[PDB]
Amino acid sequence: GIFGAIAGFIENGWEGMVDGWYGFRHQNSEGTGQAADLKSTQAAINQINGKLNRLIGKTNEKFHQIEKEFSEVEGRIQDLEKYVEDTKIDLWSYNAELLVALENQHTIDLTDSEMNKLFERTKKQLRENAEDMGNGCFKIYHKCDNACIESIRNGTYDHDVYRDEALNNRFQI
Amino acid sequence: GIFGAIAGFIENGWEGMVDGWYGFRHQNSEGTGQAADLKSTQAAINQINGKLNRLIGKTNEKFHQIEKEFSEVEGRIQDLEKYVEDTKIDLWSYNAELLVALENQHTIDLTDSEMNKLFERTKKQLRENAEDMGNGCFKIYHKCDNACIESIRNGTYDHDVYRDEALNNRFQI
Amino acid sequence: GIFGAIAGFIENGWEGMVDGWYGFRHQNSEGTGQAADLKSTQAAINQINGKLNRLIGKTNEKFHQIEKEFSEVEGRIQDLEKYVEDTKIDLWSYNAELLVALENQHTIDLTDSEMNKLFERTKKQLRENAEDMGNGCFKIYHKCDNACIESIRNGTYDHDVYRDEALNNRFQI
Amino acid sequence: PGATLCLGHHAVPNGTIVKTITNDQIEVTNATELVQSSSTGGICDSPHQILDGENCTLIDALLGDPQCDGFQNKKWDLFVERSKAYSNCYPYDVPDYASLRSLVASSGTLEFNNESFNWAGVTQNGTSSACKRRSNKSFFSRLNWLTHLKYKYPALNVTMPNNEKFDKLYIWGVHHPVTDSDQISLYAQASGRITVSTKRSQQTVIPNIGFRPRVRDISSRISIYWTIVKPGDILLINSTGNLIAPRGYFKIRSGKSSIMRSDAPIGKCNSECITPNGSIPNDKPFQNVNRITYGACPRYVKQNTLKLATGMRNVPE
Amino acid sequence: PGATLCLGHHAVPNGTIVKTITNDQIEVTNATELVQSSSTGGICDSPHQILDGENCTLIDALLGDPQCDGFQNKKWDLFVERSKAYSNCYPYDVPDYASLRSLVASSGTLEFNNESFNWAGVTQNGTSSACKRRSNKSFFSRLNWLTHLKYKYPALNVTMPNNEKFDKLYIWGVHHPVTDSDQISLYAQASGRITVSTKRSQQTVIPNIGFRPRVRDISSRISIYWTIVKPGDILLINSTGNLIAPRGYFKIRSGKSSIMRSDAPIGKCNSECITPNGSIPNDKPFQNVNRITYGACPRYVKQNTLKLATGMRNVPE
Amino acid sequence: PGATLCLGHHAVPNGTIVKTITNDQIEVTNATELVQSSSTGGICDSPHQILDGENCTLIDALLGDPQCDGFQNKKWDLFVERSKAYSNCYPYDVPDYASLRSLVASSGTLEFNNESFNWAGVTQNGTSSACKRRSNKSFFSRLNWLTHLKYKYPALNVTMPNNEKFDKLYIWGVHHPVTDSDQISLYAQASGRITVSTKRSQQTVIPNIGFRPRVRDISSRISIYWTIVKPGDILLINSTGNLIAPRGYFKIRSGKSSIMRSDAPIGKCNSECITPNGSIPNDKPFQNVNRITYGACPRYVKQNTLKLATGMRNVPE
Ligand SMILES: *[C@@H]1O[C@H](CO)[C@@H](O[C@@H]2O[C@H](CO)[C@@H](O[C@@H]3O[C@H](CO[C@H]4O[C@H](CO)[C@@H](O)[C@H](O)[C@@H]4O)[C@@H](O)[C@H](O[C@H]4O[C@H](CO)[C@@H](O)[C@H](O)[C@@H]4O)[C@@H]3O)[C@H](O)[C@H]2NC(C)=O)[C@H](O)[C@H]1NC(C)=O
Ligand SMILES: *[C@@H]1O[C@H](CO)[C@@H](O[C@@H]2O[C@H](CO)[C@@H](O[C@@H]3O[C@H](CO[C@H]4O[C@H](CO)[C@@H](O)[C@H](O)[C@@H]4O)[C@@H](O)[C@H](O[C@H]4O[C@H](CO)[C@@H](O)[C@H](O)[C@@H]4O)[C@@H]3O)[C@H](O)[C@H]2NC(C)=O)[C@H](O)[C@H]1NC(C)=O
Ligand SMILES: *[C@@H]1O[C@H](CO)[C@@H](O[C@@H]2O[C@H](CO)[C@@H](O[C@@H]3O[C@H](CO[C@H]4O[C@H](CO)[C@@H](O)[C@H](O)[C@@H]4O)[C@@H](O)[C@H](O[C@H]4O[C@H](CO)[C@@H](O)[C@H](O)[C@@H]4O)[C@@H]3O)[C@H](O)[C@H]2NC(C)=O)[C@H](O)[C@H]1NC(C)=O
Ligand SMILES: CC(=O)N[C@@H]1[C@@H](O)[C@H](O[C@@H]2O[C@H](CO[C@]3(C(=O)O)C[C@H](O)[C@@H](NC(C)=O)[C@H]([C@H](O)[C@H](O)CO)O3)[C@H](O)[C@H](O)[C@H]2O)[C@@H](CO)O[C@H]1O
Ligand SMILES: CC(=O)N[C@@H]1[C@@H](O)[C@H](O[C@@H]2O[C@H](CO[C@]3(C(=O)O)C[C@H](O)[C@@H](NC(C)=O)[C@H]([C@H](O)[C@H](O)CO)O3)[C@H](O)[C@H](O)[C@H]2O)[C@@H](CO)O[C@H]1O
Ligand SMILES: CC(=O)N[C@@H]1[C@@H](O)[C@H](O[C@@H]2O[C@H](CO[C@]3(C(=O)O)C[C@H](O)[C@@H](NC(C)=O)[C@H]([C@H](O)[C@H](O)CO)O3)[C@H](O)[C@H](O)[C@H]2O)[C@@H](CO)O[C@H]1O
Ligand SMILES: *[C@@H]1O[C@H](CO)[C@@H](O[C@@H]2O[C@H](CO)[C@@H](O[C@@H]3O[C@H](CO)[C@@H](O)[C@H](O)[C@@H]3O)[C@H](O)[C@H]2NC(C)=O)[C@H](O)[C@H]1NC(C)=O
Ligand SMILES: *[C@@H]1O[C@H](CO)[C@@H](O[C@@H]2O[C@H](CO)[C@@H](O[C@@H]3O[C@H](CO)[C@@H](O)[C@H](O)[C@@H]3O)[C@H](O)[C@H]2NC(C)=O)[C@H](O)[C@H]1NC(C)=O
Ligand SMILES: *[C@@H]1O[C@H](CO)[C@@H](O[C@@H]2O[C@H](CO)[C@@H](O[C@@H]3O[C@H](CO)[C@@H](O)[C@H](O)[C@@H]3O)[C@H](O)[C@H]2NC(C)=O)[C@H](O)[C@H]1NC(C)=O
Ligand SMILES: *[C@@H]1O[C@H](CO)[C@@H](O[C@@H]2O[C@H](CO)[C@@H](O[C@@H]3O[C@H](CO)[C@@H](O)[C@H](O)[C@@H]3O)[C@H](O)[C@H]2NC(C)=O)[C@H](O)[C@H]1NC(C)=O
Ligand SMILES: *[C@@H]1O[C@H](CO)[C@@H](O[C@@H]2O[C@H](CO)[C@@H](O[C@@H]3O[C@H](CO)[C@@H](O)[C@H](O)[C@@H]3O)[C@H](O)[C@H]2NC(C)=O)[C@H](O)[C@H]1NC(C)=O
Ligand SMILES: *[C@@H]1O[C@H](CO)[C@@H](O[C@@H]2O[C@H](CO)[C@@H](O[C@@H]3O[C@H](CO)[C@@H](O)[C@H](O)[C@@H]3O)[C@H](O)[C@H]2NC(C)=O)[C@H](O)[C@H]1NC(C)=O
Ligand SMILES: *[C@@H]1O[C@H](CO)[C@@H](O)[C@H](O)[C@H]1NC(C)=O
Repeated sequence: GIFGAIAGFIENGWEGMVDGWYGFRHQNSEGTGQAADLKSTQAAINQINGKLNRLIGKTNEKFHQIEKEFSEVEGRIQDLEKYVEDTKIDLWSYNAELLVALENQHTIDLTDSEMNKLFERTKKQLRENAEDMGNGCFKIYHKCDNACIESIRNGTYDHDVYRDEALNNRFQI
Repeated sequence: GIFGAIAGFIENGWEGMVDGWYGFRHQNSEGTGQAADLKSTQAAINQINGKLNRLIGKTNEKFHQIEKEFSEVEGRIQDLEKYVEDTKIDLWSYNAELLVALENQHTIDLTDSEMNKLFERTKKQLRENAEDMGNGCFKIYHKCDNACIESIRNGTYDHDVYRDEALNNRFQI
Repeated sequence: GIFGAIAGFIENGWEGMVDGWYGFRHQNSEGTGQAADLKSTQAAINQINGKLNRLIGKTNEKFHQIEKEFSEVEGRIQDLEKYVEDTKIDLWSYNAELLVALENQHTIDLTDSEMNKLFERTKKQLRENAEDMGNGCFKIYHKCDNACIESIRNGTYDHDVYRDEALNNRFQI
Repeated sequence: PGATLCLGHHAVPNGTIVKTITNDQIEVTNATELVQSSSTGGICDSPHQILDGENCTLIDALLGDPQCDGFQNKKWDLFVERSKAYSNCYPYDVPDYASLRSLVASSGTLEFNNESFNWAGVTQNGTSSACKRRSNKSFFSRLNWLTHLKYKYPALNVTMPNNEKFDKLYIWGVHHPVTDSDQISLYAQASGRITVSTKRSQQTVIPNIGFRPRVRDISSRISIYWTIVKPGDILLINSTGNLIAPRGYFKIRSGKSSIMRSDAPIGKCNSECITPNGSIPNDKPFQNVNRITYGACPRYVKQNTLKLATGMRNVPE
Repeated sequence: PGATLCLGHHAVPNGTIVKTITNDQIEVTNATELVQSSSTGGICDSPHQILDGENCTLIDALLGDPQCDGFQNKKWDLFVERSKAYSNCYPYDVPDYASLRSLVASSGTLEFNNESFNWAGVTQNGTSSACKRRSNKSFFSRLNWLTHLKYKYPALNVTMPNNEKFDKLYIWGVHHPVTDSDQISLYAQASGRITVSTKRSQQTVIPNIGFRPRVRDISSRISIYWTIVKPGDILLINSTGNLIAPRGYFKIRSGKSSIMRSDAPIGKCNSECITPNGSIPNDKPFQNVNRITYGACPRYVKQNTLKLATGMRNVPE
Repeated sequence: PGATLCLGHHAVPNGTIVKTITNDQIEVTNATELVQSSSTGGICDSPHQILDGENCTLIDALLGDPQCDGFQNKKWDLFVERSKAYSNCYPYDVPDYASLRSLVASSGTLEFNNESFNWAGVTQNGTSSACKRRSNKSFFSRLNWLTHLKYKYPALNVTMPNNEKFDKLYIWGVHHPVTDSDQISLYAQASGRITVSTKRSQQTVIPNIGFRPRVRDISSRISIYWTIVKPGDILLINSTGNLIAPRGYFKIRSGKSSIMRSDAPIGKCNSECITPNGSIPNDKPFQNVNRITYGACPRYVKQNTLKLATGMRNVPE
């Protein structure tokens, strides 16, 4: 949420996008389409897998320790054994709580970041040939067929090819 | 500070804005005005209240524990009681220190974020009818009376109404 | 990485920039040049020095404690002494691990932020006289000699001086 | 002409300095304190059941020192022990004093039930001028000083079964006389020996004849011991002299009870968190009043202030 | 006409609620559980060497109670003590029981080596009806109840050097007879005294004649002691009665061994982490099954669930 | 034609790998080490007052073993005990040795004040061939071995008031003779008994006659005890034999003193943080040299390196 794309200027997600986490929907004179963006998808997944690699399958071996349940009343020594254990558990419980809150905040932010970065990369690529409609969509001011749309999605779009056409359409009266 | 609006491209805050945390000042041919933006204000407040809900009124009950002051010298057992307590206090003191440093960093950043998001939302809304002066102000290139300014503030501004007028003014010689 | 400039839209760093952390390279009709930006450089350094001031030269004095090595087998009391110490060391080892992971994530992000802020400040300054090529470079659409380039670098560039020239070049056919 | 529209944010003339990851001093518009650093100076009598020890340590209230009769059978959440408390009975010690004090404190009750021990062949109810009630010679209320009957002290071999559903706590003692002639005057034989046992435990204590420094004109001592007896078990006391006998048992409970050393006055007020300095508010997560706490309390830390920002960076005009 | 190109992100119909710094409930596309909250209910017999105590406490297996002969010389990573375990030999206590139990548990072996002590002038191998094997009178296998030989018990002054490269653990005891006539019937003199020493340590124990409650028809007791003897040191036992003698020594090792109280069945399966509830998977960093653990285990926490987001905020259509 | 203006950042040919939340290996331009992993190998003699025990344990320096006379009345911040240290006096033990060692270590002083105890009717200053000074028979300097005078040992009943403003630490002992004839040769009566008391505490110790393994040709032992006497209290020693008497008291102070086991040489240098391995720099927040520390030290952690990034991501050309 800190970048403002996911749950922000992007109104909602796409339940019908099942082959990636981020991507493109278009409309042009040949129809409509959806395609996943691999780079941004993999960037988010890789970061989340980084967190998982630090947290899953990483346990600590412990063997003989102290007793933690007692059948008889004893006083001072047992009071100390119980307090050491209660102290330890509360500190670990705090660590676990904070870890998940912090990590989750950061996951939401980094995924928002990856959406924003994809948006910015597309905005710059389009140069003077499109305008940001404010909702994650660009109005493209030239004929942009299926191959043209794919050139944007794959980073080969040459803005100079279409610039005269686009400027004429944008700055008309 | 990580977004660069508050204490960044926004030169300073407004001491005379007392009904919100973020908002708008304008000048047009009918005068000048200030108005709070509720959405951004409430977004920041809600997040900060989220932090407070986790930290205030949430104490842990403890009852019988260990002794922590001693009237006589005893050696080994007392050394252990004292070390357990000193250990515990230092760990909690560290947790408290880090908690406040981290939370404060994040509060400053999230409030900067909310300022930035409001700026970006206004920038996109204005389309080709205004230019960013670099200090959080837009020069609007058309007559924009009080109702026009309110349409921007309330999200009903129709850029197409003013676009011919604005382009003529922007791209004049 | 969360802003997307460093290791993102900026393809790589400059090994030949040794008098600052961020800056400018240009080409114009008098040649090419590089200059450090002091403000952004100092902003990043100051933040990192802030972290160092909290971590370096800040130790805790401790004196008489508990024994931590034992020449004889004893049972219950020694089990407790060993468990207290093992507990303490594991908690501190966790704190150290998390501290460095969190701090490093944040350092990478804040340095990316400072790069992004410099980019944004330059983008706004150029107004309608330049276009973002998508790789941290601006194409400036007017003659911009060495003094002109320095005016951009030092914040004195007056976009209005060059605007007619630039618009003519940008919106040509 | 057109218009100008500026985006911005508020500021205040009076901001507050906080610490961050990158700066030890940055001004924000508002902040809140996370460390409780003050107390009311009094211990609120609500909502925990407070028992003010006044002149009595818990152990003196247990044994039944003459200043402590008002404590019989009382319960507490928190027993408050005062620094002025002193003993006014026969001079005694408790090996492991700290453990007995702790286990009674944690049990939270002085509920006592008398039992009919058959002390066949001895004189009961011995008293001393070192332990007066109303200027009469007296003794600890919960203990029974046994002595010879017509210059005989026949061996004691006495049983008390626990046919209850709860545990019993027995307090008993050994008398260490000052001299060999005192040993004979009291017990009619040159030494004693005491063995107190159950099916699963045993304690034997040997009296040790000799001078200790006079305390309330007494150079002998009593040493106090205790024994817990489970349901279905049996207390067996076997002795030939020097037994300071139990009169019955204390109930032993489990729960949230404790003990605290404090000289803070008790007040009529309501506060969840108690420290030796007095009750403290518990809205904040941390406190630096005292490491010693009872109840729903903030966690003790070394810092005397920790300010949490509750607003943006303050950038005044 | 032109085209429209929209940037966006996925969503799912079925998201998962997680906690963050700023919100206790926010829906993300996916999450994973970090707290292990269930067990299989059984202790897997692999990969740790498990020793089920069955009817035997570790200490009864050590001393050689008649239900425990199958345990001789066995080793373990984890000794599992069952709540139903009970003693079926002469009634005994162990001052410091918890420490002896702990040090044997941690050593992880019952390896025992017999030694030829010269008990000159006494009767060896005493037995009792309270400690039967196959309806015969018997005794603890690792202990040797010495008594008079032809109404004499000459003083014992017996040496055993440790000429090994490892430490020796000796278990021995004192017999507390019920009566003075029992003392004489067994040992032929009115008291005993036992001093067990090395070059660097000494223990003396006094028998204490008296009645304790009958357990398996016995009102006397045995009290158990132990002594560790280093390489180059020498065990010296000096006694005039009441010695329950060692038959040799236990090996004392160091390593990863422990003991756990549990009634969970042992199963044929493989799991690294053991709790009293049974083995638990150890993929997750935290667990709320039991504070008591052995092996590579998640860390015990109070929370019963902690969901780590593994996807973006879920913003359904 | 126009111009091009590119924004960018530096890089280095030689970056450093660090760990983050999302990646275990990412290269940054620069980093700094947070774990101190090396020592100088020597203990710096500044700025803490170091006392090298050399051949003496603290307890031998306390009692006054003949190798330790140079230690009289010395103070320390850190007493350094060497693994080669050995005793060269009468064979002794200290029940609770660890506590006496600890409390003297923490006090930080061997300041001793002689007092004039009236040992009426006995022979003072007993010595032994097991505790030589300059080939003469001698004894612990701070203790006084009392024996019969003309075959009588009249009962001792001796008082020493504490009229100081500070606490007194008294060290005393009991002699356990090898045999009954040795008991009589030394003390002129078949047993001893020692009761040492104050107004608030008492200890009685029984000598235990018997053989222990010969150490420096001695099969008897001395057992060492201690007693703290508060201002306004009184030490009372009452005994009929076997007393190893105090010659006076030690001052007991409180402060920052401790003890450390180490074989590291002492050097002429200045370092705040001491470990058994030697002094270590204390610039870094963490260290992995030793869990045992004294002074202003980094915190012990398990990691041997933790690199803090001090620059941006390194993205080479
Ligand atoms: C700077 O930032 C802080 C933190 O956000 C603000 O402090 C909060 O201010 C609000 C408004 O005054 C407080 O709300 C009030 O809380 C009262 C109870 O508070 C006590 O108990 C809590 C713990 O439970 C403590 O944290 C706190 O310190 C107090 O001891 C309520 O009784 C109040 O009720 C009033 O309004 C309601 C409206 O429905 C009515 O029902 C009542 O009749 C009554 O009139 C109220 O809800 C809040 O407690 C404060 N939080 C903290 C942590 O202090 C500062 O206001 C802000 N400063 C500036 C200048 O902006
Ligand atoms: C929501 O997010 C989570 C976390 O990213 C996803 O969970 C992961 O899902 C993948 C794919 O199913 C899992 O990968 C598989 O792991 C198996 C082993 O897992 C066990 O052990 C680990 C600890 O070591 C535990 O964390 C885990 O819970 C299990 O108990 C492998 O055996 C699998 O192997 C299969 O594929 C490989 C491909 O090479 C083959 O070699 C095998 O033959 C086999 O077919 C596989 O690698 C991963 O374990 C899951 N992680 C966690 C933490 O649970 C969810 O999938 C995701 N949900 C949605 C809807 O997106
Ligand atoms: C990679 O990043 C690190 C961290 O920012 C840089 O390391 C710092 O480098 C500077 C410049 O050399 C160091 O500044 C110098 O510190 C000296 C004292 O340092 C010792 O003590 C501290 C603890 O107090 C330790 O952390 C440290 O390791 C040392 O043991 C001063 O004595 C120096 O003084 C010099 O300059 C001043 C200028 O006024 C003069 O007064 C003096 O005469 C003298 O000439 C100096 O201030 C700093 O200590 C380093 N920090 C750390 C943590 O190591 C690396 O330089 C950087 N590497 C690259 C390639 O950029
Ligand atoms: C049994 C008896 O009467 N013994 C006499 C000694 O007590 C007495 O010594 C003097 O005792 C003085 C105080 O006496 C009491 C007491 O504590 O108040 C009197 C009590 O009745 C007695 N209690 C019982 C149950 O018998 C009690 C007890 O003997 C002692 O406390 C045990 O130590 O003593 C006071 O302490 C004097 O300083 C002391 O000399 C001597 C001399 O008169 O005669 C004994 O017969
Ligand atoms: C030495 C001897 O034989 N003493 C006789 C007493 O034991 C006996 O008291 C009765 O003892 C009964 C059980 O007897 C044993 C036992 O525990 O099984 C018999 C054992 O052989 C004997 N062991 C040894 C090594 O001598 C053992 C031992 O004496 C006691 O356990 C020590 O306390 O006793 C049972 O407990 C009866 O309830 C009890 O009366 C008396 C009376 O017959 O005569 C003694 O000679
Ligand atoms: C009192 C006395 O002289 N007793 C004689 C025994 O000591 C002696 O046993 C032999 O003692 C040998 C060493 O003797 C000393 C010593 O430790 O150096 C001599 C000391 O003067 C004496 N100290 C005092 C204060 O009287 C000391 C003491 O008796 C013992 O240490 C107590 O255990 O003994 C050495 O240990 C021989 O191995 C041992 O046989 C016997 C036999 O000669 O005669 C006793 O009169
Ligand atoms: C063994 O040593 C102790 C300690 O020195 C002796 O105790 C002392 O005994 C005297 C004589 O009874 C006590 O004096 C009394 O003082 C009280 C209080 O003022 C007074 O009321 C009496 O009339 C008497 O004067 C003295 O208090 C006491 N001192 C201590 C410290 O307890 C004991 O007498 C010695 N025993 C033998 C047999 O010598
Ligand atoms: C444990 O309780 C038993 C049972 O009462 C005690 O044993 C008994 O002790 C008495 C007194 O010591 C014995 O009576 C005496 O006998 C001798 C010898 O004939 C005689 O000289 C005395 O005048 C007196 O009559 C009695 O025999 C004895 N009973 C048994 C069955 O052994 C024992 O003393 C108690 N132990 C303790 C530590 O208190
Ligand atoms: C000292 O007190 C103890 C405890 O009261 C006495 O122990 C009790 O002694 C009687 C008589 O031998 C025991 O009775 C026996 O019960 C068994 C089991 O049913 C039975 O097989 C025998 O025929 C006999 O009836 C009783 O169990 C025992 N009680 C306890 C709790 O141990 C002891 O006799 C007393 N000593 C003297 C000298 O009076
Ligand atoms: C420690 O071991 C020694 C060595 O055996 C024991 O000393 C010896 O004890 C016996 C029995 O008490 C003594 O014999 C007796 O002598 C008296 C007096 O002449 C006589 O009445 C008896 O009939 C018997 O003969 C022997 O003298 C004695 N030896 C020495 C060298 O002192 C000692 O008892 C053992 N200590 C313990 C606590 O077991
Ligand atoms: C009770 O048992 C102990 C231990 O077996 C006996 O102690 C041993 O006594 C002998 C005879 O005095 C000691 O021999 C001496 O060795 C020294 C050192 O080389 C030598 O200088 C003497 O001339 C003599 O040969 C032996 O060291 C000692 N052993 C131990 C382990 O302390 C003790 O004698 C026995 N007591 C009785 C009454 O039998
Ligand atoms: C505690 O200190 C007192 C005071 O000195 C000691 O009491 C005294 O002990 C002596 C020796 O045991 C007694 O003298 C003896 O009396 C008997 C019987 O008449 C006689 O056979 C002996 O020859 C000798 O004269 C003295 O009576 C006694 N005084 C008092 C007031 O009881 C006591 O021994 C000391 N306790 C300890 C544990 O050292
Ligand atoms: C927005 O502002 C305009 C101008 O005053 C007003 O006419 C309109 O009603 C407002 N719309 C909303 C939805 O508030």
